[PDB]
Amino acid sequence: TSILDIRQGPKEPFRDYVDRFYKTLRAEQASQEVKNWMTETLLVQNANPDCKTILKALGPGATLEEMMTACQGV
Amino acid sequence: TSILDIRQGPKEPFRDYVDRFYKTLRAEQASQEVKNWMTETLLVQNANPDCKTILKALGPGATLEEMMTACQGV
Amino acid sequence: TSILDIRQGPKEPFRDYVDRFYKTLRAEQASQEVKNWMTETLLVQNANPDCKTILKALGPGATLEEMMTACQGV
Amino acid sequence: PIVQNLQGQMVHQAISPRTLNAWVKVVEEKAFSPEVIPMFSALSEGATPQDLNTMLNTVGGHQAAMQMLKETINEEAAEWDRLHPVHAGPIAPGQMREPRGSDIAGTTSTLQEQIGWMTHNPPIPVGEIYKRWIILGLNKIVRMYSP
Amino acid sequence: PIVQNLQGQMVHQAISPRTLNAWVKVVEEKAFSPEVIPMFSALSEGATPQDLNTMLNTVGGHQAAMQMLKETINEEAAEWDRLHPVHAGPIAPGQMREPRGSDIAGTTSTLQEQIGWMTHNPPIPVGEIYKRWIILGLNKIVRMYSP
Amino acid sequence: PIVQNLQGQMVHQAISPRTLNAWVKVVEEKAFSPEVIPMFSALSEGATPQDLNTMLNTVGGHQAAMQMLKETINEEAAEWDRLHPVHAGPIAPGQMREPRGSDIAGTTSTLQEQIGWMTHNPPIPVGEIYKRWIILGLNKIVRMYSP
Repeated sequence: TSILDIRQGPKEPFRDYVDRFYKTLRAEQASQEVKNWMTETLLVQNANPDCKTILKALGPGATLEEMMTACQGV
Repeated sequence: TSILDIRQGPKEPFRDYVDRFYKTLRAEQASQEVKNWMTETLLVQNANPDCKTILKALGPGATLEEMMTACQGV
Repeated sequence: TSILDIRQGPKEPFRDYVDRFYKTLRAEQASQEVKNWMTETLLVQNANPDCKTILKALGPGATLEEMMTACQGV
Repeated sequence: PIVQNLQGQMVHQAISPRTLNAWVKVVEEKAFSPEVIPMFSALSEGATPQDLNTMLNTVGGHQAAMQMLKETINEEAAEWDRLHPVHAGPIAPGQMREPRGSDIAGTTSTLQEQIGWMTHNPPIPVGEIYKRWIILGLNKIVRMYSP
Repeated sequence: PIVQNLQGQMVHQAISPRTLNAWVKVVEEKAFSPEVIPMFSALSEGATPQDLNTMLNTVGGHQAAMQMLKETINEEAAEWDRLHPVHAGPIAPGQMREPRGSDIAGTTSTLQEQIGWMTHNPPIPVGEIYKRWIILGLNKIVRMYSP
Repeated sequence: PIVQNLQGQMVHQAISPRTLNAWVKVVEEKAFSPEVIPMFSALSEGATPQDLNTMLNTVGGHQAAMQMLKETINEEAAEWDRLHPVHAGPIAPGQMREPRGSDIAGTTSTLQEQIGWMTHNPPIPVGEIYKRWIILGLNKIVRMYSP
């Protein structure tokens, strides 16, 4: 399965999705800079509308514990 | 789960509740003095009315074997 | 469970009862002299009428193999 | 633990994983049963305070009991400090310091310090003092957890 | 790990498969539970950075946590470099170089280099510095993964 | 593998059955998963080419992958021979011969020859060259076997 095919379900907790992401990211072998680009970009983009909304409110500069606690009720 | 969310059921033995308390207390990292405050306070407060009644009769100065044997029939 | 609460059933073999007794006696921490007193006293006292009758016929001075073989058919 | 080497000196060696796991498995299987105390005693042969906190801290489950024990260990430690007052004047350069309840509990002492006390001549049996507190606290538990 | 040989010197020896598997099994069974930290600590006794990356890299599952830890290890490493600046002028022929955050993380250093620092006199405890970062990052995880 | 003996020399010792079986079990359980590569790397510590063919030859199943790897090992070996030409004139009596791709793959060399190269001064890391080919070929597999 390709990294672009990794997406969050409509009922799937973000948490279970983030695990899937760094597992697939774990099978990507690209430069770190590209993998940083993938992190800030693709993760949010394939996140579900309800959490996506939430993550837009965190702004930039956000870290994984704060994202992970931010989308917990969703 | 937060330590404030730890409470005793209406049919739950105190014993099973006290185990839950020092497990969650085991995941709190606060100063010992604060954790002493939590011990004497929160434990009794979220204890059920029937045992709560019992524990009020033990008075202060009470230790865990005496609390644990005190609420056994409840 | 307390040692006073250890008693022989009406259909329970003595043997299964004597095992229960020295298990609970195993969780008593009292002086040896007191535990000797418990041995000669409480064991027979909470023994069932049919075996109790049998044990009264062994008299005093009796040892465990002779008690255990004495109440075998009961 | 502190064990004797082939050369004929007492040196520290680490405790083994299948020893660790055997401690875990005992607790899993026999919980508060009395056989736990001789068992403990055998597996604590030549053990440090540090290793004894490791064994207590690595428990999962039975947290009411684990707290009762802790509180017994501190009571027994408070009692050590009471019974044995600190000694007269400053500590000698030629000597090493007397332990407190918390050094016996392993808390305020370092490993090298725990090895100093035990290996030195006369040796002081800080393991065996903690061991009695553990066994005493084990009796408390056993007696309570009888049904 | 780096262990003491019978001869009385510190030499490197490899970690054992049933030690490896015991690390695996702990993670399988107790996931983020607190008992994992003393457990880790015992199994990390005398361990290298290199062995510590081996243990972290051999995890399967819990990849959100594994990424959070990585990022904590790099933050703590960035902080090592900040707090301890590089030293004045060129490196002496008679001496060996001071570590950076990435040498502590094992990344920029080789094994023989990791053995130089630890075995040399004075020794520097690059294991124990990484160990705190691991334990600190373990607290972060434990606190988050509480429900 | 080639290990250091107590006397302070490098000697060959055989690999252990529960090491062998642990290699088998990893492959059984985690197939093409990435954790296989650090795992491999740990269990290949101090290993010979001969031991590395033993490990590859003892696989059952996943024969399409095993063939892809073989063919990668030969490609990487062909590349070794290309990049490193044979040296000028006859081999010296005082010296031992330079390896080819097939000596690195273990095929044309004997064990005593594999021990000569590694134990000699300077030593040549023919394990680590094969190891990269294995890891490289492991990446090929992992990338393909991603779904």
